[PDB]
Amino acid sequence: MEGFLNRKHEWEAHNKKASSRSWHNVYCVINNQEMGFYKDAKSAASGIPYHSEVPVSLKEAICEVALDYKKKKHVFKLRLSDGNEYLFQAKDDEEMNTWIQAISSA
Repeated sequence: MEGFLNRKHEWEAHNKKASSRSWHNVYCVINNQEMGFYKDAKSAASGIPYHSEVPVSLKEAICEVALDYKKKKHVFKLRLSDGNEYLFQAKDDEEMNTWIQAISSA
């Protein structure tokens, strides 16, 4: 269960709603109550640190759907039980549903 996803940090740096609000295209790799953020399938395979926190916890993750987030259509609000809050944009409903279903299995 790996693939590319658009990631927007709602809260990621203590302050009210983070210091940045960028829409970063990252490669998400699902793991047992964890998720890895890499550059691509090759970066995830070799284990290259694409960011600071690469192996994030997906333990007791809460997920909500955002079918109309301004200019973004198939988006979902994913909040980890680690304080971290992110918005994930998929390419289609089938992908979004598969992502949420996989995350819900953690």
